[PDB]
Amino acid sequence: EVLLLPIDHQPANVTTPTLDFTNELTNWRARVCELMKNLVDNQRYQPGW
Amino acid sequence: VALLSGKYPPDLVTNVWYADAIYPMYADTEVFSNLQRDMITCEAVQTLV
Amino acid sequence: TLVAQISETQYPVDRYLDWIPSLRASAATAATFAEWVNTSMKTAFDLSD
Repeated sequence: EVLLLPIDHQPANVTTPTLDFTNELTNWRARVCELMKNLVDNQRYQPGW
Repeated sequence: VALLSGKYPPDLVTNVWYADAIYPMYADTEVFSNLQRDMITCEAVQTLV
Repeated sequence: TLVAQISETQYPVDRYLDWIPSLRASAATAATFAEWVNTSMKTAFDLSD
């Protein structure tokens, strides 16, 4: 009587804020973007620019 | 791209939308025919052995 | 002030129109409503930019 899923699920509600970091997928996007800042913040890894 | 650009219709009601989707879908259902076919398949293999 | 009457915000405000029925509003609904407010004020004060 079960159907497995590869992600987490929650009850349906259309009044959910867009920037809700409780959401796993939204949180994933924020974490990746934050890392890319640290990579290009001090120009340590980008000579020749 | 699909993960970064998605939007609902500005006037959406879940009850209305899914009522109009299930009815055409369930009208042409074939589970009842499929159940009868499954009986024959199991009945046949036991005859073979 | 107007958006807070159809959604939930962080600003204190009084509500005088709740007996009038309304739908559950998503981000798409709020964006569409705000466009009409923006257009109305532009016409009133004769602005094109």
